[PDB]
Amino acid sequence: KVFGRCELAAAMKRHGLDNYRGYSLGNWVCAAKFESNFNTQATNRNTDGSTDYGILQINSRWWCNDGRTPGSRNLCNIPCSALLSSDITASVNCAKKIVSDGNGMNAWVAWRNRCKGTDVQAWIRGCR
Ligand SMILES: [Cl-]
Ligand code: NA
Repeated sequence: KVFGRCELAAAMKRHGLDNYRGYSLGNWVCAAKFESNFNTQATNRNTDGSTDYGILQINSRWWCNDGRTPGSRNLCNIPCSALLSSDITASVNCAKKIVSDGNGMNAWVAWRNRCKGTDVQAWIRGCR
């Protein structure tokens, strides 16, 4: 599923992401823009052999099990494939755990380099 900008904002808000760990909805929509271009089916392999999965590109190195990342953990206790569903519930639940892990949204390198400190409210501008 390729979400619309305000469609995804509304889905994140309904799953309790807005203001979560103090990160406004625009921060989450911006992160998803640059991680997945709003595509729930996005996957990208990392140089170390782990893979990032879904709307928020959650890494198999720590958070989901894809069965092919040696030495990884599954701290969200989910198959990585469940992070590719059109329903974003699993991705939100796991992102809440990631963003609580200590470094906030800096866990998302694309958030740090492309959203952090910018006018993230623009990402939810015009959304109902
Ligand atoms: Cl923080
Ligand atoms: Na893993």
